[PDB]
Amino acid sequence: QFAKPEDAVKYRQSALTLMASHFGRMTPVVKGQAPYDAAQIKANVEVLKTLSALPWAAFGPGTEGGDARPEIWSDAASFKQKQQAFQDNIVKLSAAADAGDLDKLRAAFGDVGASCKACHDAYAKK
Amino acid sequence: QFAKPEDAVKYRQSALTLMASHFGRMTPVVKGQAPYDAAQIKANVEVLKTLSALPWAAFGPGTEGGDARPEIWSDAASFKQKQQAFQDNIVKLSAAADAGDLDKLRAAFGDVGASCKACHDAYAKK
Ligand code: HEC
Ligand code: HEC
Repeated sequence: QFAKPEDAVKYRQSALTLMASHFGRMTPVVKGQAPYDAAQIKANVEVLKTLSALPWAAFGPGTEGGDARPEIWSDAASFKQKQQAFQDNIVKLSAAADAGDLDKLRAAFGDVGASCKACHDAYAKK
Repeated sequence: QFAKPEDAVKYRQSALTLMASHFGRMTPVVKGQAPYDAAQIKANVEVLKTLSALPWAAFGPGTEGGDARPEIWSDAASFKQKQQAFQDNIVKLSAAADAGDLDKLRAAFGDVGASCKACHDAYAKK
């Protein structure tokens, strides 16, 4: 869907920015600093589910460039592993949000956050 | 969800960039230059449906700034009108995509595109 590889760069940066806002905006709820409204969180996690699927195609074949570390493309199998892990953690977060229990939300949110951190430690520039 | 108003700016720019890629990537299909796969388009329009709801809250009260024209906030009622129009056109595009007919897709895609253009003509900087 990208006329030139730089268009893939701009797309994935935007996808990560959004996806991220939709994860991080729940931090005060998970910590108990903001109230837990099960319906609010269920709706937000549905948006995060959609967004969480979007960056990865724009890091695929022929999208070399941008600021990210080059092992995304030179070790493509290993970037897909970190991706599978993250997308599986998102499914667990959707289940917690759909159940409407804050304890399960806290646990799944931690699971997702650790998988965010893992990929960033390996593949973002230092 | 934004720590400072600049975070709303970065969010809405990203939302518009994505949402836009998901609309514009269908142009070759609408024109007949790429093949029409009803299931492919239905899935893409579901992603566009989600994205199309996201920019507007980040142009709401207290989000003044960025590059956009100031009438977004000084004439907030009139920006919401152009928004209602766009979101209603998106519902028509979802119906066309779910029906799986290229003729209806072409018509609804034109309807959406005109509503994209209208808001940009009024509210983006020149
Ligand atoms: C690997 C499979 C990733 C997963 C899982 C997550 N992120 Fe990530 N992220 C990844 C890369 C390779 C980069 C570098 C992109 C670049 O601009 O060089 C990023 C970057 C981000 C950013 C910054 C984006 C920007 O436009 O500057 C954010 C805000 C971000 N990542 C957040 C984030 C969150 C919250 C995640 C889990 C919910 C997450 N990322 C997962 C790779 C990967
Ligand atoms: C008014 C209710 C809008 C509707 C409907 C659409 N867009 Fe728009 N768009 C709007 C504003 C006020 C701006 C300016 C933002 C800025 O950065 O100053 C934009 C901008 C865009 C952009 C550029 C974003 C960027 O990061 O530079 C794009 C790619 C864009 N708009 C596309 C777009 C599409 C495809 C639309 C219909 C599917 C659409 N916009 C609708 C306001 C409004």
